[PDB]
Amino acid sequence: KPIAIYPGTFDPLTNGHVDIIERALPLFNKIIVACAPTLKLEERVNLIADVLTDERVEVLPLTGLLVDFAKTHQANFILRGLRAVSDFDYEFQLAHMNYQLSPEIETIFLPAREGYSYVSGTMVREIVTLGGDVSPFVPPLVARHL
Amino acid sequence: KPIAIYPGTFDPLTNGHVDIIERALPLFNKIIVACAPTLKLEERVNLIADVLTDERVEVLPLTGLLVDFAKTHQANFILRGLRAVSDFDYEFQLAHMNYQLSPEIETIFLPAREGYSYVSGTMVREIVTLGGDVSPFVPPLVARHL
Amino acid sequence: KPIAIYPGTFDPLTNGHVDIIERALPLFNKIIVACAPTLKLEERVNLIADVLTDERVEVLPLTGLLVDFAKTHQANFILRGLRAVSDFDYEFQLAHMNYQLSPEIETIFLPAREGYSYVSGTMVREIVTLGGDVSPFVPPLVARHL
Repeated sequence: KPIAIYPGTFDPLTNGHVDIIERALPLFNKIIVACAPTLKLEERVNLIADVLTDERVEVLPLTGLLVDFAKTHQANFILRGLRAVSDFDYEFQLAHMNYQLSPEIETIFLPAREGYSYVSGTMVREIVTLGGDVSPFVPPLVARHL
Repeated sequence: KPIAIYPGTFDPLTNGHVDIIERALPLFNKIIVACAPTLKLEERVNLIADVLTDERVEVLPLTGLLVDFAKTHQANFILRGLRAVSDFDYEFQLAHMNYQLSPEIETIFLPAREGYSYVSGTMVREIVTLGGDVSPFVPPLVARHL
Repeated sequence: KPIAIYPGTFDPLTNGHVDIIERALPLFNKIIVACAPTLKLEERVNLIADVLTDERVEVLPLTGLLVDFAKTHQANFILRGLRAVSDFDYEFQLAHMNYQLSPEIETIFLPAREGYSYVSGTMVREIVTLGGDVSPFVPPLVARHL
């Protein structure tokens, strides 16, 4: 089986991110969750690693171009989730850009399910700042940490 | 009749904002125009109150979560205007988020009419910064103030 | 023939920008490439002028409202390129706004071709920051300069 990179800021990690990973796992020998910089990066990477206990998942900080990171980690797939039509336009453009940058890497999309489509990082982060309960939307460990 | 909250930054208040309020009034006992922070908040709230003379309208500063503000002010409806397809995606996601946060509150949309669809706050604000006449797009009081 | 203004930040100038200009030239006596501020403006204007050698092209810095700039330079057309559905919504709103600001000016669109649709300024700029090769996407002069 191939290896996939699942990049994001994960600021915070949501139930939606976890769902995408769990749903994609049967296709890949390994999924590497690559955390890009924007609370601290290392804190976020630790937090993700504690939530994602499946042995096929590795969490690392994303440095450099994603396609270079993918090459380095022997990954020929980029995993992305799609929540809405507004996502699709940007991801479609990024997939194309990354294809031109490195045609050996393929981008695949899983649709956000059910009650994950509205749950976005910037949305959840807005809630946290205003003092709202965000625990329905994130893993328990993340809620505790927030 | 129920009570609605009409939230926004209103920076500046446009003819389009006023139009949405006037058109929604027949459905509500009261509309509370909730001004979120981003010229000063208190100046903006004063300016809106001077423009919106209908006794069913109250202008207040928005603190905290919108659904909490709505609860506090006995409002079970959130009024939003929709100008374009790009609006809809974000408002649809926010309506869902607010439903999960507080299922007792309902979100309703009125479409922007006619020659209000292109008139957006960030658009009008760009014009002001560059020294353009923005008086066709805002209430006279707001034009004077700008 | 009429005169068109082709405004943008051109930060950096891409092959896609050049393509739009070349494709539009047969319709206009002159195209004025108007560079808005956001590496330095004057450096960017110089760089564009060196790339665009066709005598019907003039490069200048954009000051003030675009419709005022257009009037000053005897231009009754604004040239814009469209890459994606996400572009269209914003350009449609801006065209309308500029029509109300100055109904004598017309906005026209050319679709991005082929392998230019994904190549956007903020995309290319993200690549440069991370140390990627951006030379497939920009004119040689621009690549050298970056």
